[PDB]
Amino acid sequence: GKAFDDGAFTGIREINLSYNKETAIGDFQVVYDLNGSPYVGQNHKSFITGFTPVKISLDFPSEYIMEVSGYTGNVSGYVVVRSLTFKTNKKTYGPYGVTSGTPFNLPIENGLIVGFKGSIGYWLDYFSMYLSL
Amino acid sequence: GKAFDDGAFTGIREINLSYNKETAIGDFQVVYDLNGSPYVGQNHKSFITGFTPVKISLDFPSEYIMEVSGYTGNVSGYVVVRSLTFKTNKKTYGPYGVTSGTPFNLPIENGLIVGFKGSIGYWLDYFSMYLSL
Amino acid sequence: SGISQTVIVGPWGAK
Amino acid sequence: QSGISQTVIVGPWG
Repeated sequence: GKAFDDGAFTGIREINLSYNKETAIGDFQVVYDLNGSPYVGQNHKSFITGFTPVKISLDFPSEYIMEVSGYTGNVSGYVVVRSLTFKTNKKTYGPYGVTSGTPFNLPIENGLIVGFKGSIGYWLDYFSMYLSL
Repeated sequence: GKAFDDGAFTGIREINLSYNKETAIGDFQVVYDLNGSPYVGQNHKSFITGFTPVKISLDFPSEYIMEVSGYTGNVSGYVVVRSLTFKTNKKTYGPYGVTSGTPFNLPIENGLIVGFKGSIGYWLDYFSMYLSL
Repeated sequence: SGISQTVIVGPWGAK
Repeated sequence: QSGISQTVIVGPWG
């Protein structure tokens, strides 16, 4: 994969990812907030194409993510994030992708996702999240 | 079970828990750090006996937890925390309990777990972690 | 408020 | 101690 690191911001306005039912999560791009202004994140794209895009447009600032979850599993020899789900105080978005493999979830009692990092190759290999008050 | 919330502190010196190799996590108690003094957290006790105690004595401050992971799953028809694993920068302690049900893990790239809260009945029902830089 | 705040992740276990 | 500010980071998952 190519490693990426957005760094930390003020909050999240919008998530653009893509997925394929057959396989896994492909691309990932976040529109962050930065001191009350949108800041368009780097678009982190798969080595391959053919994915179905989605846009998760949050009602910022009153809408925020409370839990990220998904599944990891093996696609054509690659251990990757095969689906993602984003739960806010308002709604659930997803699951996007194949919901088979090993589960993971990050639930949040207090604080905000302010940043994403990871690695994307043919699919999303892994990711981490920056957390702040 | 009975809710506890130890609050937030400066770091962790020692974890004292009990577990049964056929059921779940039982007792849970933590010696935190608080500005350089040991802070003896209250002993959060299971309603029942028959568990095996373990003392996780960390070499604070050079040694600290990097990942908490474990499994949640059914025991006598409650969803409980069935096993825990504490991996520090120096070694792995656990798994303690039964490694069955739904995996979960909280890896940490940056920051420190500084506090625990949750709920213990016959077993550890659920828990959360306070994080700080 | 004068109460200090901390990031909390969780809970894991019973809903 | 550097001029770069820091943040809590959890992960990775994958």
